[PDB]
Amino acid sequence: VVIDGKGHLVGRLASVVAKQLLNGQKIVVVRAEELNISGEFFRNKLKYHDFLRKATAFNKTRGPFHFRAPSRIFYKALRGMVSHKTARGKAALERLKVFEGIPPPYDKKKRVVVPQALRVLRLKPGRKYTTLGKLSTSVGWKAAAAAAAAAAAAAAAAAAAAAAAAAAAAAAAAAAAA
Amino acid sequence: GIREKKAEYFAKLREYLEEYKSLFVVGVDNVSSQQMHEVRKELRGRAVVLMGKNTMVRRAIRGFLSDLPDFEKLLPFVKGYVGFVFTNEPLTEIKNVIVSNRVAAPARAGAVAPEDIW
Amino acid sequence: VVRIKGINKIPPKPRKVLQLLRLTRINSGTFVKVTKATLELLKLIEPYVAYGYPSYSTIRQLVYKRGFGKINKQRVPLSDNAIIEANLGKYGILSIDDLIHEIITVGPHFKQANNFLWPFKLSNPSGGWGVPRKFKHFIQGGSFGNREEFINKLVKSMN
Amino acid sequence: RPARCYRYQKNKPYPKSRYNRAVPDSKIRIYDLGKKKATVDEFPLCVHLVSNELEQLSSEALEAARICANKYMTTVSGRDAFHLRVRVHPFHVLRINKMLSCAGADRLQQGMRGAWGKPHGLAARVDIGQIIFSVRTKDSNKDVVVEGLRRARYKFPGQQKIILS
Amino acid sequence: TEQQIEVPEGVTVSIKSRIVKVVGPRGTLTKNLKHIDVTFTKVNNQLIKVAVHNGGRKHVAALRTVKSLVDNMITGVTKGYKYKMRYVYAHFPINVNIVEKDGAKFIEVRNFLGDKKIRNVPVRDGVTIEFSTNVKDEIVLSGNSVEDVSQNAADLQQICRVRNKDIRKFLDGIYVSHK
RNA sequence: CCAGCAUCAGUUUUGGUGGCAGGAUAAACCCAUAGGAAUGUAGCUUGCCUCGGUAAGUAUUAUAGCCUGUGGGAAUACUGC
RNA sequence: UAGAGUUAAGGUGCCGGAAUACACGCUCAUCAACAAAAGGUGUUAGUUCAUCUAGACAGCCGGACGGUGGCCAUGGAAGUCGGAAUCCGCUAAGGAGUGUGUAACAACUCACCGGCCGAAUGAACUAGCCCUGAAAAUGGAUGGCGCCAAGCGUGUUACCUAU
RNA sequence: UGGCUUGUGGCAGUCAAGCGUUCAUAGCGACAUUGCUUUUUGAUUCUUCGAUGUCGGCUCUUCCUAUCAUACCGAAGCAGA
Repeated sequence: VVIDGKGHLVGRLASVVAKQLLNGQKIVVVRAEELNISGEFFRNKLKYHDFLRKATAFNKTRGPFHFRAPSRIFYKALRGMVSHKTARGKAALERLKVFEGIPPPYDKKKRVVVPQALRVLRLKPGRKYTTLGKLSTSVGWKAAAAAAAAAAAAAAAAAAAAAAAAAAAAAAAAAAAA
Repeated sequence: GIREKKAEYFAKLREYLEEYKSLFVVGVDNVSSQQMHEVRKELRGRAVVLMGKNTMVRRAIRGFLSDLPDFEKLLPFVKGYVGFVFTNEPLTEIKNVIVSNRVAAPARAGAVAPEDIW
Repeated sequence: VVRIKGINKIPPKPRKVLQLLRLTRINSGTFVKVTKATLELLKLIEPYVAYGYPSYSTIRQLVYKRGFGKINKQRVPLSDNAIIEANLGKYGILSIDDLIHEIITVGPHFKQANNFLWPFKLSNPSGGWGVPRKFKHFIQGGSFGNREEFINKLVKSMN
Repeated sequence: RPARCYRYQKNKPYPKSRYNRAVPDSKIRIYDLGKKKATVDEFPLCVHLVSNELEQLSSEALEAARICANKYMTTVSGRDAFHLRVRVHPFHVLRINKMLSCAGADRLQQGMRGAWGKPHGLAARVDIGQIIFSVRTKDSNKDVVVEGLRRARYKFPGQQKIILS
Repeated sequence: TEQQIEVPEGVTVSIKSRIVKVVGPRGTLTKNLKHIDVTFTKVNNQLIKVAVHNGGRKHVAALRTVKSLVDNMITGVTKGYKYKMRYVYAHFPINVNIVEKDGAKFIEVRNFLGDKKIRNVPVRDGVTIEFSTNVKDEIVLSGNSVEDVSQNAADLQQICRVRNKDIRKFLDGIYVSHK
């Protein structure tokens, strides 16, 4: 089942995705960088899972491999839920691939239709909190056009809907004018 | 700031002012040391030339009522650094010695037995 | 009286007073005496065996499905006729309502003399134990002590 | 052994004049201080530094608190309006083990066998309710020992509860 | 609570989400203004009104300040503030060029302490920095804003703070005179 | 041949839903009438200061607390159907 | 020795089955995840009392008086060293003094107190959430994903639960 | 030998009266203690006899900073220095 990882928290999306992947259902998450992890920029700085001290230079020869990009976070994160250990686990992992950007131009389950939780309201809650598409910058994340442009790609998808789309709309409108 | 002080304060000024007749508000419009006591020594007997917080004596002149009226029209005289002079040493003798010293920074005016003088 | 705590973990101070109950595993419960004797029993083994004040209907369903003998497997199930009359006969208690108004009132007989077992095997309470179990006795909200009103539907599950 | 390690007591009592093959010397200089005279005479006010705990206040720290407060209370006067006491004594002789060592030693010195804590120190017991530093001090104006009970409980193990007596 | 702020004849206030504008003859200034809950988008003709339901210590802070800065923005765009500093020097003649001709959105301080070098900082928005009459010690800022105006006090002070030699003895330093 | 599991028709045991009732009791989802204590809102009038409001009267516009007297309501812990 | 009937000890955001539930609440720091002496304008509640239209309190603004250098430690002591008397003055305020300053004079500021203003402010006492005190070497290293409620108390409800 | 405690003790916070020209903390610190800690220096047979071979140095294969020196900052009872 195709969802969209856009404008809410990261963990309270990851959890919901795991129970859906469980059997073998082919859930792909689209966008990782427009999620939101919490923490400061002080404690959540030095020991953080991009490049600063820990999880980039975090390897041996026969040993780990992490990331320094806001795209690769959600991919690594959902081995860290559904492990490679069990047979269904490694099978369920392959049912998920995460994408940067929004390559589908169409509107699937995205903003209005999504599961519960997700879109937390910060009022009395929340002074400090990060964003994955801020945190990964001076970590080796460049090349914004390449990844950031993806937004530009998602735009052309919208465009395809808005067409023909625009046509059936103009019609639908004339229908009610009547 | 205790009200047992302040209650007998405004009450005492009433008793002194019922005993006397005339009033005259003093104009303390910037002084200099020795010129304060040079006012005081020309009076001496029973006058009223100390100081004392204005909000308390504002209540005294308002809550006067010896006959029927209080000290009417007195408030446009008394605002800012200001004073009074009354009680029983003779009337004109008290009145002119304020404006003996205070000709440099002069004094104001006030109702004398209350006929309004300005 | 009932039984709450298990067979294991009993020092020789509880072990003496558990003896003439003749009671093996959990839930199973005998019909004890009441005079002065009941105090010292439910002083020592108060946090082992709990009690309460049941009604007439509470110990009515109990001697029906859990209707034992000592010797011989039961042919006719435990009605009024299955006690006194029927084919052979037991002692000479009439109905189950005469059997409840025997024991709860004064108790002129014990259940071995009526030709049943010494304890009766019961059930676990439907509706559960939970928080009123081990944690404390009656005044807080516990299984132990005198459960007056609460022992009604409790034992109309353990029947 | 700091006084962190002179806190509690599995050291059980042992304190008589008959049955003792001689105690060591103590630090303790003086008991009542400031006033000798006035206990409750000049002083209807007191603070007791009442123990929460059942500790041994060792004779090391016992002199320490008392001598800090001795030197302090000279500025106000060397006989000012306080009455800082010492109460409960080192009656008990504090038994402390070592020189010890099992094998590979001079004569062998054991530890386990040779369980006798060979008498080294001295300690008082200052159990629940009890105090050493009772400070009968004056009614109006100069009360000085509320301050001087920070300086009392510092040179004392444990968390004593300050009670007005 | 809620408060009221008016607007005079030749000024136009217009808040539009958190984005505020105050209009005057010097310039038109933008900042943002919106905390938790508090809606300052309530334009009742002349009266722009801040209003919130809740209270609390840190919460009451953003009730007053959003009221204050619209009164301070009207004084800025109409009259213009004057924030006050002075160039001080010990021996060596501290030399300054201003944001005119040479300075294309920058000011400069050269011969600070004993510089053969130069310590340079840009300037902020549309601040008309009035350095000197003929010659003066005082530099005095003025502009269309409130914030951006005295930000050219910050610019100028920090870039040549007396760091590498002591402030105590060596009196080359552009210190603040008063707010 | 024991356990899982078996056509097709009728019935027990145990618990609940839903409808209804007895023990025993009357608060209520919300129930009358008379006299006395109380004091809220709308509207009007009058007084005083000020451009914004406030005080007093208002049983004589409309409505109430809490007690006393009289009269009338009243499905349920437990237990069974 | 086996399938049902009922539930303990204990769990339900997710790896991995079950509430992204319900009601009320301090707090949102990722608190949750050790630590004392000793300490704090985060932030909330209760009780008692100084204080209040008899003008609370703050800021801003003044009077800094005559006797007079009161007296006396002392080489000198000066309000301004130590110690006692404890006022007069002008009776709407200035004490025989809140703080600074020079050996000290020389110099300066003010509670006490004055003048604008006009409503609830402040000491204690008790309780809770926070907050300060706390350093070590292989790759997260006080959870994998991470959570600001998917934390926790109090009150309640539903689902899961030993031959 | 490894484990455990920190005995024997190291370090810091620090009670802060003293004493340095006046002057609790420029500095010096009576009297000592609380937390941390594992370095002076060892208490203990917990875990080990079909191996538990030593010291100073050469050579080459890590990580941390209880910090000597290099970047950046502030203060003194320090005249620039």
